[PDB]
Parts: sequence; structure tokens; C-alpha cells
Amino acid sequence: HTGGIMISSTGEVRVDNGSFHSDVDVSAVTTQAEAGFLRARGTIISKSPKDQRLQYKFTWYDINGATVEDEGVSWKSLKLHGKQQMQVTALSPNATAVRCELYVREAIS
Amino acid sequence: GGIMISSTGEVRVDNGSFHSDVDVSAVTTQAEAGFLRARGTIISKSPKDQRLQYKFTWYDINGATVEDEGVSWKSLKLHGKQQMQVTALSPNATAVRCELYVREAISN
Repeated sequence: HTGGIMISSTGEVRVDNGSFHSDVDVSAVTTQAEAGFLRARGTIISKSPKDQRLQYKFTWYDINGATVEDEGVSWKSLKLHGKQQMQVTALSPNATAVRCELYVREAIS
Repeated sequence: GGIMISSTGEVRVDNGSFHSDVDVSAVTTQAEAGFLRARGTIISKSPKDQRLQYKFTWYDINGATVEDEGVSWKSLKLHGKQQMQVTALSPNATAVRCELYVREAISN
């Protein structure tokens, strides 16, 4: 038995695997915060009717591409209801961070 | 089984013995002989050979699809850690934007 996955260049990912169907869009940007800090702003949108549990976290990078130590930050759970959008945010852990990346994980069934 | 998606375009799937990992970039376009050339990069993030399929879809000023007879899903082989640029030319002058789509099958 097989399923399928389709990815778009805009960040949309859909999975269709037997009775399991998900369709989520993930994006993030950094905005300037105070005292030389950045603030990550992410958007996670479901485009499918059934509730979907997922987890997310941001990671941070400096000008060289090195990962910036981010103490006490782990994967956080969300239940996205059908067609719900959620906004997620994180303050940079130190002023050397120039960029963030948002990761989202979901269980395929 | 699970999937991980990133804001920089990575999609990683792990499902029993099935494993895939790729990154799909944003599309850029440029003018070319009265048409637009679309470009995207697909990057392997696995040390093993992968194969997937891709297609470009074109849109007009209002986001209506600009029908492209004949052109559909195409195969692409990616050696471990290889980076491949894929490209398409606009079918006609009403096309102003393009999106790149990538698909694969998953199993157990």
C-alpha cells in the first residue's frame, strides 16, 4: 500500500495516505525586536477539514550559518483545528542571531 | 511514521524503512524572448539516491491557471546531497507567475 506527498515552492505540504489526509502551509520571517534582538514570526495554516496535531520549534543562525544556542526551547504541541491558522513567535536567544527557521512535524498515519 | 517540514523548504519523511529528505526552493522568474523563464532548485538532503517528480504551473494576473497542453509531471533523479536546478518557459504572455510542485509516493 502507498500514499503520496506533494510539496509546493510556497511551503505547502500535503499528505494523502489511505484514510489520512493533511494539508499544511508553513512559513516564517524575522522582524526586528528591541535591543538588537530579532523576533521570529511563523504562520502554520491547515487547509484540511479534520483537526491535526503537530509540533513546532524555531532554530536560530548567526551570520556564518552557525546554530545559536537556544536554552530551554523544545518542540511545542499544537492542535490545529480544520482550516485554522496559527501564529507562532519566538524571541532570539542572543543578538548574534540574524535568521530563524521554523520546523513543524506531524505524524503520518 | 512522521514528516517534518521547514520554512526554508525542507521536507523529511521517515516511515518504517521508507526515508526521504529534500529541500524545494522558492521559484524565481526572468524575462526571455517575450516569455518568462521560471527557475527552482531541488536539493537532496539524504546520502542515498532519490527520485521524485516535479511540475511547474503558471498563473495569470488574477491567479487563474495558464493551461499548458502536453507539459505535466516529470521524473528527476537526485544523487545523494545533489542540487538540481529545474526550469520552465511560460506558454504565453498572459503567464506572470509560476509555482513549482514536487511529489513522491510513500510506503511503510
